[PDB]
Amino acid sequence: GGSMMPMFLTVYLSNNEQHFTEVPVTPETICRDVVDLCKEPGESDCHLAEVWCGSERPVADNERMFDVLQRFGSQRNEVRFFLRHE
Repeated sequence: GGSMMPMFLTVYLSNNEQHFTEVPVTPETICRDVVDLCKEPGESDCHLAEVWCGSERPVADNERMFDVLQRFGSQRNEVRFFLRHE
């Protein structure tokens, strides 16, 4: 197969609650996956969001995958990633 030590996050892109882009990132890259895939009007003063079980918070583009997954709590695979473009 192709098991990977690191983990991944499911990002949301486009006006829809069903289109998302998931990605496996190591603690090196940050919210580049969320913005790069969930981009459109060009990365200009944009931020990533984290909502899980009603727990929504503003996530910075410099938040490492797990880094962001460590703020939620025990349920690391219960959060959602979403691209917010003002």
